[PDB]
Amino acid sequence: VSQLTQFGSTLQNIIERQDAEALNALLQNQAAELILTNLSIQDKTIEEL
Amino acid sequence: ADKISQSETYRRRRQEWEIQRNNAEAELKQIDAQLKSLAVRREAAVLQK
Repeated sequence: VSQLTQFGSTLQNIIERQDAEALNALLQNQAAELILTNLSIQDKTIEEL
Repeated sequence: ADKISQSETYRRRRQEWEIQRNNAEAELKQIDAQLKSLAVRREAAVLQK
């Protein structure tokens, strides 16, 4: 049983880590998508000048 | 001589109407480009939205 509890603690640590890394990859793909509109805004500011 | 001086007066007045008409035309022409710039600035504001 104590061996099982040790596998259960390793399993909880794995679950927490993998979920945080899926959030880390989500925020990067989301900022990669957010950058394009800023580029378009800067380009149209040039046409304004 | 007074008839001649009247004639030169009417001519000088007409030249001053060239100064005024050209000034008005230039201000009218610059307003259209101001509108073009504001049209850009608004396209960039829709894009910010």
